[PDB]
Amino acid sequence: SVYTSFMKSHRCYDLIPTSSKLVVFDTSLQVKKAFFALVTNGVRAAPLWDSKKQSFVGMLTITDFINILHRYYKSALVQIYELEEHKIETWREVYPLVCISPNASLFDAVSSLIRNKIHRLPVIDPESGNTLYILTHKRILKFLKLFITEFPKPEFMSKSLEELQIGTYANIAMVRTTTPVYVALGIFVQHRVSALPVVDEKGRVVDIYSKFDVINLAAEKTYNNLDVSVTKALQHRSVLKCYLHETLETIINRLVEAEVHRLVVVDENDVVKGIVSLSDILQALVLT
Amino acid sequence: RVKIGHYVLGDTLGVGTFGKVKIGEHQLTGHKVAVKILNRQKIRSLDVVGKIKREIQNLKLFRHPHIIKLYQVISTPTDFFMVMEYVSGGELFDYICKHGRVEEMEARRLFQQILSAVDYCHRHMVVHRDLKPENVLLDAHMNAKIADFGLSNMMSDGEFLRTSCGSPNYAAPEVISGRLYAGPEVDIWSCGVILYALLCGTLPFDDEHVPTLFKKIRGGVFYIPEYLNRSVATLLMHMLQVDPLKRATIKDIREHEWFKQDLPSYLFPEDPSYDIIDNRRIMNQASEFYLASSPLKPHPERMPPLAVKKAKWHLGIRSQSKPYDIMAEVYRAMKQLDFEWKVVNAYHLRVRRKNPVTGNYVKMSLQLYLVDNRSYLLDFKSIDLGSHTMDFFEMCASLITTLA
Amino acid sequence: RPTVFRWTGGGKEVYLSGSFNNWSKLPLTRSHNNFVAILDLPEGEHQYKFFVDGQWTHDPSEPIVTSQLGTVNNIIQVKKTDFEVFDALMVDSQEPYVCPPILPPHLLQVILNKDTGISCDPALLPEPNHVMLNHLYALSIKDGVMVLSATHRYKKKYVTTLLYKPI
Ligand SMILES: Cc1ccc(Oc2nc3cc(-c4ccc5c(ccn5C)c4)c(Cl)cc3[nH]2)cc1C(=O)O
Ligand SMILES: Nc1ncnc2c1ncn2[C@@H]1O[C@H](COP(=O)(O)O)[C@@H](O)[C@H]1O
Ligand SMILES: Nc1ncnc2c1ncn2[C@@H]1O[C@H](COP(=O)(O)O)[C@@H](O)[C@H]1O
Ligand SMILES: Nc1ncnc2c1ncn2[C@@H]1O[C@H](COP(=O)(O)O)[C@@H](O)[C@H]1O
Repeated sequence: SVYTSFMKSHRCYDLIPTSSKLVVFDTSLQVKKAFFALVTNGVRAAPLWDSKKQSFVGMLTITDFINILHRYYKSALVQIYELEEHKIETWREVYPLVCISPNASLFDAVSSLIRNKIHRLPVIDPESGNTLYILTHKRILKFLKLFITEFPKPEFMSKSLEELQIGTYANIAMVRTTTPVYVALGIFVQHRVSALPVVDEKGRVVDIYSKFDVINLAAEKTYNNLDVSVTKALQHRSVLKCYLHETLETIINRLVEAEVHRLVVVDENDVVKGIVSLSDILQALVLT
Repeated sequence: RVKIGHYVLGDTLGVGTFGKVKIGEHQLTGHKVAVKILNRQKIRSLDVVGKIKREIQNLKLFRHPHIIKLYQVISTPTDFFMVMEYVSGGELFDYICKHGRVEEMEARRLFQQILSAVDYCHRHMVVHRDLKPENVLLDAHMNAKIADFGLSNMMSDGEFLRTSCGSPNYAAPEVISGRLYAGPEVDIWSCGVILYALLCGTLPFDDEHVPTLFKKIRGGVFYIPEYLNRSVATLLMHMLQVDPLKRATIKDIREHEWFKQDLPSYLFPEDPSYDIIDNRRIMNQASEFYLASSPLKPHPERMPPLAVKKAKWHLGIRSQSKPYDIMAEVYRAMKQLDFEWKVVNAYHLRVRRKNPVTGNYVKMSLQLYLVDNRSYLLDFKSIDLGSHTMDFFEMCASLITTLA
Repeated sequence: RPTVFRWTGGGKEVYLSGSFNNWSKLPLTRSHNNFVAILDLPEGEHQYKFFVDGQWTHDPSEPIVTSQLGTVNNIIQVKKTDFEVFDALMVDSQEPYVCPPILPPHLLQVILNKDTGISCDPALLPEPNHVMLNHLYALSIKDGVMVLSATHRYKKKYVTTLLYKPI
């Protein structure tokens, strides 16, 4: 209702922080160095600059690090030569830029994120050609959270999750507690989801394995051994969930406080029942 | 009698750094104003014709309760009459002389009012470099009124100031040494001694011998009387710190307990009484959402160490050879890259290259500095279809590569 | 449309005569050393002359004219652009191949060398000093790749970009 008209008013500029850091990779840069630079700069993803044609060509995310590993990984006895040798330019051959103006509406941002099925949108100034910031779903929802008392209460916020039918509740991609990392990466490529609930033999979620937990392989340099279990990979940091009867507002508050991208919808115990993601919430607050 | 636009001019109130200031009185009502007189010929004789234009364009847009308001400026074939607010209280300097010192209950209030005026200037990119009790005026209700800018100047992004100006006292150590300075930290230094003069009745750095006076300033050693409490003493030492990086800022002063007590809430932008508008207050009170903190719950997207030692960034490039050799080296380096450039100084080049792909011109500024003793540093600065920031980086990269 | 007539020379009593007074003597007001009078004159040229202590005289630092009889009086040209402040300031106002100040300490404050506390978004940075903007900071070259960085401003925001560029 009023949330839609809200996002049609404010520009993307209103989300850009006062002082931020933006890492940029040239396309002729070695792909292994870039992945290491994401770790050393604390950045999750970087725009790609093609020096020859003088224009931004796309983004390099952790999803690319997953695609590379899964495509070329023979064994822990042999190194991944291509990961060691490929350039960002050359790998983009084996495997169109979507961006948005800072003067564009916040509604156009959410739409663009969904239409193209992306998670991080480059905010590029059409005046200078410079890249300013990378929009995400977390940034957008946390922004709207700052105005839920200024643009007071639509009716659906008080409705339960089961009533609103928000999220996926069929064919949930999960991994076992002993699932090899290589297998987990294969599920990431096949199903194109951002995280995988890790379950035990009983059927309860003991942990969660996000795409973000993959760069840790690049950080600890343990990427040449993808035979280890998914539990072993999550040892370095060793689960947010919700219910079907909880209101949408409670769920939104849960997400923005934890600053995570999704919640696991559980039953009476710890066994899954579905997944409510940030992309599911932003979609429901746009198709109204 | 002498009339200038319904106003009768009178006795000289005094002569500022630039111009003669005499009181004016309304022919019909007796309303008093102060009229600064600027001689157009003396303006054009110097290269300050464009400097006056800037000050007028900035002083006309100012509206602070503790800055002398400019009502209007009258233009004549020979002189400029700047009619501005008149205050009958006189200088603050004469106030500190009438009384012995100033009670800290009143001294604090005057200091709060002054610094409020200074902050307003700094937020409007203006630095008043001649801060002194003689330049702080009083009205009938004991309110500070900053005046006589003259030596003031603007602050550009990526630009330092050169001019050594102001009284021998009240002047920051960097100013008397003729070094480049940012601007704001200089005014803080003047406010430090002003507070000292306000509380003690004397000057922290004073000597009949001018060279010895500069020695004391660069030394940054001054006497702190015992009647000055522990709290206010720590504030003075912070404001008068010799090293401008260790020197306090207005935000630092605003957080000091001696400054916060009995502080009116109408004086500062983010105080409760100061204030689309509602939208900014929501965004401003979300500091962690727009700005980073400084060394709880680790952020979910915090990267682990790669543990290898973190690399350290440095300013531009360096050298240890002769200054002439460096300039001779960077000159032959621009030949191989076809750079067009004008010389502003023996160590300041304004180069420019034409982008062969987009057609746009890419220009930047070069400046050689002096570090330590036997060290040098070449500074790279950008100047305002592809991307300008990328153009600047790619232009710098080519020059750095083909430079030893 | 005021016009200032100021006498800087000495004297006990100074009068002003011109075409406006039909060459009659107008008493001037004295300050300390200044004898001045502000009149309302239209656009064009005006001939004037002073009268000091019983003797006709003119200002040497002013345009003069001879009326073919030896009489010498000053000349002032009241223009239309004399009554607007900015119009008055306006009228009052390469590619060579060639042929050191101390480094300001502010530029030594590298914004990428300071931690931000593990509580906020890793992309966030402290608000930069306005004087360090547009300046280039770099890393030491390792394995053929140069990394450049600078903090630029867009509107009221600040972006610190990093460019990994292999050479
Ligand atoms: C320091 C300085 C500043 C400005 C300057 O140029 C002018 N001085 C002026 C004085 C007056 C003036 C003279 C006498 C006056 C008044 C009102 C009542 N009396 C009795 C104003 C005027 Cl109308 C215009 C002026 N322009 C000259 C000097 C200087 O070098 O002395
Ligand atoms: N703005 C964008 N423009 C073009 N491609 C993108 C963009 N964002 C993401 N991608 C691609 O989508 C992949 C998945 O990343 P993510 O969208 O973060 O899940 C990336 O590795 C890119 O190949
Ligand atoms: N583990 C999962 N299994 C199945 N679907 C999922 C899973 N995680 C997220 N989704 C769905 O994938 C879509 C995009 O979510 P995300 O990749 O988190 O932006 C949404 O419809 C989610 O409900
Ligand atoms: N529902 C959840 N429960 C526990 N941890 C989570 C959850 N969602 C994301 N994370 C963690 O949050 C971090 C960022 O992941 P993401 O939210 O996908 O950006 C990773 O360490 C994830 O394992």
